[PDB]
Amino acid sequence: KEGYLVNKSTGCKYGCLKLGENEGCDKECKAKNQGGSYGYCYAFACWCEGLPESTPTYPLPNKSCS
Repeated sequence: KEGYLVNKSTGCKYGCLKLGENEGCDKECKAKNQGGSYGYCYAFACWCEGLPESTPTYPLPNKSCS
């Protein structure tokens, strides 16, 4: 699936200045704990692709950052 990376501890999204092709969001997205396949900065936050069901995406059911 696609979505914003969420910090399992804060329930907050991962911020990112440089928009579009973002090497920083793509790394964090591919992380083994993430399992994603492709990430870029969108709306000033890290967006992801190819995430397995098991991995959570913003928001968090019991953890708010809003």
